[PDB]
Amino acid sequence: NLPVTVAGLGPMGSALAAALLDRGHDVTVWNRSPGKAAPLVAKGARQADDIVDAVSASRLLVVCLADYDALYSALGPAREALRGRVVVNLNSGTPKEANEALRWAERHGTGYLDGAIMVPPAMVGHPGSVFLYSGSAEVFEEYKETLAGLGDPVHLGTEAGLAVLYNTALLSMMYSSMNGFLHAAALVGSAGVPAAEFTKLAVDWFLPAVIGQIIKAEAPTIDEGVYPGDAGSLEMNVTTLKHIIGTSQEQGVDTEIPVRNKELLDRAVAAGFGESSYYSVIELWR
Amino acid sequence: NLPVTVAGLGPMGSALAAALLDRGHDVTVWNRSPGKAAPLVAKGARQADDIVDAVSASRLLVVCLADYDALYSALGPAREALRGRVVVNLNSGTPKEANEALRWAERHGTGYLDGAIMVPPAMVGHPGSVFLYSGSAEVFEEYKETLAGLGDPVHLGTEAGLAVLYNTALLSMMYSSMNGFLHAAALVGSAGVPAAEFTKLAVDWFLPAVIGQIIKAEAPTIDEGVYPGDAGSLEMNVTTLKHIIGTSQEQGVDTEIPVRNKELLDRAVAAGFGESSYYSVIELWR
Ligand SMILES: C[C@H]1NCCc2ccccc21
Ligand SMILES: C[C@H]1NCCc2ccccc21
Ligand SMILES: [Ca+2]
Ligand SMILES: [Ca+2]
Repeated sequence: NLPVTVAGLGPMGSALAAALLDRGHDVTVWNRSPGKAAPLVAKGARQADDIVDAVSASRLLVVCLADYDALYSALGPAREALRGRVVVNLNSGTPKEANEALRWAERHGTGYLDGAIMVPPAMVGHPGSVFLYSGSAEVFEEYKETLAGLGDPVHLGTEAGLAVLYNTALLSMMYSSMNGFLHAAALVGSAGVPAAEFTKLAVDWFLPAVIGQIIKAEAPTIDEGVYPGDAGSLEMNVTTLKHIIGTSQEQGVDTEIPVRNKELLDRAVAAGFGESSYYSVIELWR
Repeated sequence: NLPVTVAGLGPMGSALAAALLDRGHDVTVWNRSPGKAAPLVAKGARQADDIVDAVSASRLLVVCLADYDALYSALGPAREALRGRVVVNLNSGTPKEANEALRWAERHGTGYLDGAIMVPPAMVGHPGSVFLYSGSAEVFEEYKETLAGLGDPVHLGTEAGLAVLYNTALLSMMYSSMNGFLHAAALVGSAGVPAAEFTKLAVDWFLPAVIGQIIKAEAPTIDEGVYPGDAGSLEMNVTTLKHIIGTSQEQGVDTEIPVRNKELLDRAVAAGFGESSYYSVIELWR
């Protein structure tokens, strides 16, 4: 029974603590407010009312505070106790805040890893759960087996802000992809095709086999940064989008999604990228 | 040697004819303009200069005309010859144009299937190639084995415009998904992460395991059309997007993609959908 402390018992922190209890750890729990520990205590956790006692219980401190709270403030009273312990911070807001907390930790003689949880609380500890980490490689090596109880642990690198940045990036990709799916679903839905039908071709096939495979085939060319347009140019795609918009209007389906996508291309054609490949649109954003 | 005619020898039509030649068919080829047949004739094709002779050569007529041309016009001189033959049209512009051509075909005593080619010309006849079809089920059954030489054939239904509509829908989804990926790539790229590195997590894992699986899990709820927001509401996602925008600005990355995604949500919150789930945004578009 390897001791672990969880500081922060919102829905996410509580799921973390429950998962660690299920794996047989000696879990100490702390929260700014009383009343959130009882369900964890009923599962074998010990509540520590004072942060110093919670910090002192364990070398591994798993922190998941509310957004508006701050590690320096929650753990400030435990300054001295933090020396020689490790913070795994699972709720940094931004990359700069991760970097700030790493320096904070260093000043106290505390190891530091930042992590981003890629699943909802109910999925923590279950197959499918992935947690992205950044910061100390040594800390990661020390604790990866314990952290694998929470989700598949992936170390991105030493820069403290890489996990929050990846999370941010993947979510940005998710919002656009989901909108694209829903626009597509509205289009086939104008002909009576249910969304659950449409997913057989859109998700089981097109998403990985077409979108995903083209991204894989194109990514080294992106990194090269020339973007030749001989196999198909950015401006040719403005034509395809005009078509999509016209078909959408014939079907009585809203055109905001394809018109905004056409505007991203018009910006690029004004900047000089029309005869480059589609992927050159990324240069307006870097 | 099963005879097939290909009418239209642009890059796509030429790829179709080449694939059919590779499968051992007796291929007759026709094009409005001379000069595009020779590479196919060198592979075993017979050029027919007159459309009537091309139509009369085969029961199965695979049509892939230029966008600005029209089946009624290219095949008009072959009116009489078309009786008792079959048109597989692989280049309708819109769903209404597909439906028009089906009626056209019916008036002539000609079977009709509309198809949408989901791969580029170089991939026609190769593993990976998928062609979506709509129209006559009988025609499809008659010729699916021949059509499988071109790509995996999928019959969507009897309505003539379903394949063009699916194509339109899937492309709309592709443009948004690709933009999302490229915005994500720009975000991690601000920290020095190459796109080809980023795809290991973004495409091999996140795309299918997260985006795809959530769409599959959510699609029946979409079709139900209630969109309860108890597990997470649309307006909560406006918060996440504000976060993405703020992190993008801290990284020096353009915010157009997440700001436009936030605007789609603001439209929905103004229309009353804020406490519904994210997926309720589709109701503004249907
Ligand atoms: C599940 C929800 N939260 C994470 C990001 C996201 C993006 C698109 C649609 C829904 C959601
Ligand atoms: C490959 C190209 N043409 C088809 C649609 C599409 C959408 C996004 C990016 C590129 C392309
Ligand atoms: Ca409508
Ligand atoms: Ca920049």
